[PDB]
Amino acid sequence: SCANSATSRSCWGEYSIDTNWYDVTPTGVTREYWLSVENSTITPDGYTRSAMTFNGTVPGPAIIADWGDNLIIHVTNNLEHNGTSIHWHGIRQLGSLEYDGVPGVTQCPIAPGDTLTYKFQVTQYGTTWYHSHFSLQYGDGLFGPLIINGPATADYDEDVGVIFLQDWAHESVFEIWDTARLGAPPALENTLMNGTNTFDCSASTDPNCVGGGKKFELTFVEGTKYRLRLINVGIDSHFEFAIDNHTLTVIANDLVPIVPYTTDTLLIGIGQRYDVIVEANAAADNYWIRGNWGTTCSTNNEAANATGILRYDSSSIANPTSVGTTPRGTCEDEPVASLVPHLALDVGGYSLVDEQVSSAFTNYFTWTINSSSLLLDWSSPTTLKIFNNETIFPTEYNVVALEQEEWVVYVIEDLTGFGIWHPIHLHGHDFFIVAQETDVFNSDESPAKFNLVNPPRRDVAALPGNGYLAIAFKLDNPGSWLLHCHIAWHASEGLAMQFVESQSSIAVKMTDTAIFEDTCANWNAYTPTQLFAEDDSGI
Ligand SMILES: *[C@@H]1O[C@H](CO)[C@@H](O[C@@H]2O[C@H](CO)[C@@H](O[C@@H]3O[C@H](CO[C@H]4O[C@H](CO[C@H]5O[C@H](CO)[C@@H](O)[C@H](O)[C@@H]5O[C@H]5O[C@H](CO)[C@@H](O)[C@H](O)[C@@H]5O)[C@@H](O)[C@H](O)[C@@H]4O)[C@@H](O)[C@H](O)[C@@H]3O)[C@H](O)[C@H]2NC(C)=O)[C@H](O)[C@H]1NC(C)=O
Ligand SMILES: *[C@@H]1O[C@H](CO)[C@@H](O[C@@H]2O[C@H](CO)[C@@H](O[C@@H]3O[C@H](CO)[C@@H](O)[C@H](O)[C@@H]3O)[C@H](O)[C@H]2NC(C)=O)[C@H](O)[C@H]1NC(C)=O
Ligand SMILES: *[C@@H]1O[C@H](CO)[C@@H](O)[C@H](O)[C@H]1NC(C)=O
Ligand SMILES: *[C@@H]1O[C@H](CO)[C@@H](O)[C@H](O)[C@H]1NC(C)=O
Ligand SMILES: *[C@@H]1O[C@H](CO)[C@@H](O)[C@H](O)[C@H]1NC(C)=O
Ligand SMILES: *[C@@H]1O[C@H](CO)[C@@H](O)[C@H](O)[C@H]1NC(C)=O
Ligand SMILES: *[C@@H]1O[C@H](CO)[C@@H](O)[C@H](O)[C@H]1NC(C)=O
Ligand SMILES: *[C@H]1O[C@H](CO)[C@@H](O)[C@H](O)[C@@H]1O
Ligand SMILES: [Cu+2]
Ligand SMILES: [Cu+2]
Ligand SMILES: [Cu+2]
Repeated sequence: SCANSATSRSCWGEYSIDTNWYDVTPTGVTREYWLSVENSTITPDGYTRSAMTFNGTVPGPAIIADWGDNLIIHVTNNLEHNGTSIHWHGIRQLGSLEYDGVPGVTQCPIAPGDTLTYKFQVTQYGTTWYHSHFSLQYGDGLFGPLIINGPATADYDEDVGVIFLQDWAHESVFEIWDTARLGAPPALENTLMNGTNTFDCSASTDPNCVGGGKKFELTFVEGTKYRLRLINVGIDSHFEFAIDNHTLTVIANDLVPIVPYTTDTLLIGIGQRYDVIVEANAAADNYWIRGNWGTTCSTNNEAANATGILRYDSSSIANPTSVGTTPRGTCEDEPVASLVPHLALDVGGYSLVDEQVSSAFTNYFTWTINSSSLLLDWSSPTTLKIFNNETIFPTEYNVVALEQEEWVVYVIEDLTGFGIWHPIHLHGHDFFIVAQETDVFNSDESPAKFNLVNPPRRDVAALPGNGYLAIAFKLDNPGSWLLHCHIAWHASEGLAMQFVESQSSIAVKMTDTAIFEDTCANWNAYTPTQLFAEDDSGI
């Protein structure tokens, strides 16, 4: 045993960075939270607008726990005109499928005025976030940080916490979805760094453009090592995070600690997390913090202003004049060779499932996976179907059945022709990136080039534009697991499928069945007279 400290971050008592957290979990304590999903008004960047929030702030409240703790999170929907459903990003939910928070898959939506208590253990440590998985709501601010303390692969002195990177509209995403769904994501009006940015309201006629937005600011004390927890939570944003004249030591990706590597800039797709350690070893000055919005990935009206300020002297009010590192300027992820899990694991014998992304136009632009666009019924989520002993699901549920070759390699191909790098998120599992390739998948040749020996391992990874992503995971978590592009427009357009894994091995407590039933009962009481019907894929 050793205690975690600034000079022994690898330690976690009897556990450590070498503990297999897929197999072993510390005993912790029960932590209880009450969250209210609210319809709010905020001014994050000098522009006043509506938001959908947890507890009236963007980001929502931090949920901070220790590895092994049991979370009880009472979520009350205080919106009037939407259901909601809260997902705990990257959280494995082993034995707690029904609290994954995917409406249409693991639950019915929480109706206005209802409460759903999510219960789960955190059997993972690091940086993640929680967010609505109900339509585009997280675009309107319905997300917050979820930090699980545990060991780390490099030493550091202070944890500064999360820095959210996002696009930010000056109106509700729900006002622009009808335009967006014609096929083209709109250029949004601004970006936020940890919930703030400047915006020039000086020439504006819009009463809501009140001005006074401020750059995100981060203060460093010289010689101190800081852990920063980077999350891209935009609707349709790509970042290449950098701090001028500072080196990032990358120590985790998503909820998987990695062998540390140094980089000047850090490519981050939507829903991806990185933990980096930054040593405040520069000349004391103000330095630009650069989101480096990927303009080739998607449009924004104020791409150049996706920045913040690092100060070594907090009393400085000067803008930085530092010179940035030339960004790679791509929509890629970090290179696979750089992302080596500290806890080394290999992909065993597998069955290969191949799926192909294309697009179509029905009522509006849709993405398809083997010709089918995901469209879920919020009143008949996949788990309800499973509880009713159904093994054949609607075509548009895009179900792939997995049954145990205890591993699956899932290859998703971009046949769309658009060359977009789609951040693909898999629920219920960390996956192994056996291939992430900019080329055409050849079912006879490509598999022999898969890396099965400790490849990158995480829960969000890019489908390369016009290429393929081959992700492996073990049949170790019975349930119904959504996989989707995390570009909110694309998710809403049906770029998604789901794995019904080991169906007959799913076990739910009567307590949790009653709860699920009750949520669906309340949802069904709501829908007859709702102001708004489902008008997207449901996820
Ligand atoms: C980007 O922007 C975000 C702001 O949006 C910034 O987030 C900040 O991130 C930092 C670092 O990650 C956080 O600092 C840490 O905060 C920890 C918690 O601090 C607070 O809560 C403590 C616990 O309070 C509960 O427990 C005690 C018993 O121990 C009770 O007395 C108390 O009533 C609470 O009980 C309730 O909750 C527990 C579950 O949590 C239940 O089980 C109970 O039944 C009950 O319902 C409290 O003692 C303390 O005084 C604080 O209120 C702290 O442990 C840690 O050491 C550190 O301070 C910030 O909290 C976070 N700020 C926000 C607003 O989220 C972020 O830093 C920024 N990034 C950058 C780079 O600037
Ligand atoms: C959840 O709640 C939001 C309200 O916060 C609903 O948003 C509304 O969505 C409708 C249907 O897309 C929007 O109507 C469209 O608006 C634009 C407005 O300029 C117009 O071009 C279109 O022809 C159409 O009328 C409406 O703007 C929007 N309302 C707000 C306040 O944003 C959303 O539908 C709800 N979804 C669910 C599933 O309950
Ligand atoms: C969030 O807001 C709700 C409703 O006011 C309140 O009951 C709950 O205690 C709040 N939770 C936090 C974490 O502030
Ligand atoms: C949020 O409140 C606004 C303003 O009252 C209203 O237009 C909107 O429908 C509400 N949205 C939801 C999802 O309840
Ligand atoms: C945005 O950046 C441009 C330079 O890229 C700068 O000239 C302009 O004043 C900035 N706007 C805001 C609101 O900070
Ligand atoms: C999807 O279609 C491709 C091309 O026809 C086929 O090879 C693949 O097996 C299909 N996948 C599934 C799960 O049906
Ligand atoms: C589903 O099958 C199980 C196992 O045979 C049975 O116990 C249960 O009653 C069935 N569920 C429904 C909804 O009929
Ligand atoms: C991560 O590591 C790989 C392999 O060394 C490099 O190629 C990459 O540039 C980054 O440093
Ligand atoms: Cu997510
Ligand atoms: Cu996409
Ligand atoms: Cu998801």
